Amino acid sequence: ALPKGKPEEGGFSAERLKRLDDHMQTMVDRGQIAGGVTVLARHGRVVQARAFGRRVLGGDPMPMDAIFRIRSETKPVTGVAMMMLYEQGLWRLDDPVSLHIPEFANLRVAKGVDETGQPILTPVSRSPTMRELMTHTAGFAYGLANDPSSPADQAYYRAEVLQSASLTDLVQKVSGLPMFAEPGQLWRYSVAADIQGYIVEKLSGQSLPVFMQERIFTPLGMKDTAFYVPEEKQARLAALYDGDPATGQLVPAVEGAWRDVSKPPAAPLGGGGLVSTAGDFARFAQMILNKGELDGVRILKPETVALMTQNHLPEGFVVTTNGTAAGMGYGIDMAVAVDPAASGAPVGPGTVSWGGSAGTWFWIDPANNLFFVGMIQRLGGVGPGLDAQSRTLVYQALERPPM
Repeated sequence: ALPKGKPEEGGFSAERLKRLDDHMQTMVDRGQIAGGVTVLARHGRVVQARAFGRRVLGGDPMPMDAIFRIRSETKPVTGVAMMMLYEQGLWRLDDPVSLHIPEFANLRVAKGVDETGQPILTPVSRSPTMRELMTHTAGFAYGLANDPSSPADQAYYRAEVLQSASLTDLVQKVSGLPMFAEPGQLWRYSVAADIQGYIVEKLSGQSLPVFMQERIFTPLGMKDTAFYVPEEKQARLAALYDGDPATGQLVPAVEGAWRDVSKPPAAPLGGGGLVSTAGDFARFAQMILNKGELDGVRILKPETVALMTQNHLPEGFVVTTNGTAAGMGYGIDMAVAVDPAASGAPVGPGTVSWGGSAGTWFWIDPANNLFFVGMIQRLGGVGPGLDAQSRTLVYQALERPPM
């Protein structure tokens, strides 16, 4: 559900594009992955959309409309939800977060640990701003790490923040838990998009899954994108695998029942709860390339998409792409390549990107008017390696005019 084209209509060598088909097949054969789906699109038409390997390890071949746990790749979609309430005047980037979440008045920061191993707690200098919420510079901590060397994280793990009964429960816990830092001091991946989710619910007056369906998935025809996989679509769900790369050994991953996608979640996570297909994600990516529009349907103003895909970080700050980096910045709920040449990366300046912990990746390069969506279900380093390798092979297949 995007128009198709010969690779040369997109500026590509069909021969040099096959080195990419080849690489994906080599990852199935070597048992790095069970299978996956890739979409490459330029000038609004698909030039390569392939499904390879199998949905389950023993089982049927990976269909083009496979459903994947996109995890942290949810974040930019939550970003678009927040920017719609931005356009309606319901919040400003300069607003303190405590204006929208009053409990955030009680935020305290962990400043090292006492002789009893408890964190020493100080009232926060000031509320984080919405812009710091949107850029992971608000000083909130990470919820998936039981790490005593980081008291703020250990407390989030212990309070079971991501496994909360509701988004109201989640935000109340965060308000009484130690922050990792004062707001505005550094970039650090956090539960910020999950808090963004609560702000969508509060400002919109609708639950996050209803807001995103009415205002994003339905209008853009993302027909399989949701916080769960309903019984009738359970057959298209890709299976999640783990193991060591060096050994061909793929094993089904064990992950807490809270990440389960068979039933609607009590606490929908804006940072990690979406499932989607390559086609649904591709339509989302194309909507960003078009500065807010797809097939006559406008969900964001072009000024608003331009704001999202710029670097909002201060001067010195440092990022990691993927939830699974010189010349690398961070816009509203997505990484941005400010100066890709500096790290010898092939993407165009202002390219936006992110990756989930289950190995899904995407990037959107406005300057070369193209995007890429990669879908696997593999924990560990495989996804990020595959991201890097696919970037190399795409830009190596691309023939632009010089000057």
